[PDB]
Amino acid sequence: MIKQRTLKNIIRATGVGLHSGEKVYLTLKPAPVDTGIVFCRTDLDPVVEIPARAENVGETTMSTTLVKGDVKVDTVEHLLSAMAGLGIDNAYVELSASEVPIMDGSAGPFVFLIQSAGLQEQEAAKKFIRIKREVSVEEGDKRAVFVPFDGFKVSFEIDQQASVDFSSTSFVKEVSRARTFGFMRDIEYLRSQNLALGGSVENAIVVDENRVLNEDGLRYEDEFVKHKILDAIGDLYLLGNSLIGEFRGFKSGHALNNQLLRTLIADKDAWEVVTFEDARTAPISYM
Ligand SMILES: O=C(CC[C@H](NC(=O)c1ccc(C#Cc2ccccc2)cc1)C(=O)NO)NCCCO
Ligand SMILES: [Zn+2]
Ligand SMILES: [Zn+2]
Repeated sequence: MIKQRTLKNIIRATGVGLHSGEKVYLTLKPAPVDTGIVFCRTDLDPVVEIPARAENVGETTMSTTLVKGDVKVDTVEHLLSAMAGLGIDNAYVELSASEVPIMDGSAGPFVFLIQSAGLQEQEAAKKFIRIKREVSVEEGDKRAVFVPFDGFKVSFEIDQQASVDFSSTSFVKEVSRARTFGFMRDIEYLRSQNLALGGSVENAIVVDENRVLNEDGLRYEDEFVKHKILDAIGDLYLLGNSLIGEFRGFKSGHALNNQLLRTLIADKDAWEVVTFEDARTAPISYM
């Protein structure tokens, strides 16, 4: 069957939060069947543990932020995108500060870390959620939609357009390395308000409103929209189970992505859990 997956070994990384500029240790730990992804702030006294699910998303300014009371874990989207990408169902993530490290601005480092810990298949069927009926949410000129589709595909447009199928196209090769990005004008403002403190050309693409300022250039011709697809995959993983359907994003950010998840969850007629006792017949394959 398509089994649930966790990490083989504990693995650690160090980095800096994009927004906070704070040094943070990130420890990924194997977890048992039906755990999901749980975060653990190990700097707080007492430690605060926060499941990576839709209901725990509290703020959605420039990143997905998990909250419990007055305690936050923000910028979970790139790490969760890596998890989704490698099909990791269960893991503990222990963090020494409020923000996940930015690493190189992409999911690449996290993908490589997860693989370096080794994957461990677990003897329990992996539960997917099938989209049975179209579900969409909008607000102004933003739109977020799930459409039925026997597989998993993402199409996204921003202010430009990319479509990726995760049967034909490798998350690792074509999406994982896409770095976050910002406009100088924006970056200047955020720095003035004590934000983006961990930002640099080493973990973010910088453009004015003309050209890429990074000396070494782009990793993909359409890196910007590819990164937005990466973010949506991460935000969609807060569902807590892998999706069988097509997601269409039109200028959709963290807030509207979480709103789509909430609507889908509450609209039970639109979805159903399914497992695959035969990996050959399954619409989604992992490594
Ligand atoms: O939609 C987006 C991108 C999606 C977003 N990234 C961000 O917010 C984001 C914010 C700030 C930075 C920076 C910086 C820096 C670079 C060099 C020196 C000093 C500082 C990079 C990314 C993200 O990755 N969300 O998950 N708009 C660009 C935001 C600003 O125009
Ligand atoms: Zn964002
Ligand atoms: Zn991002």
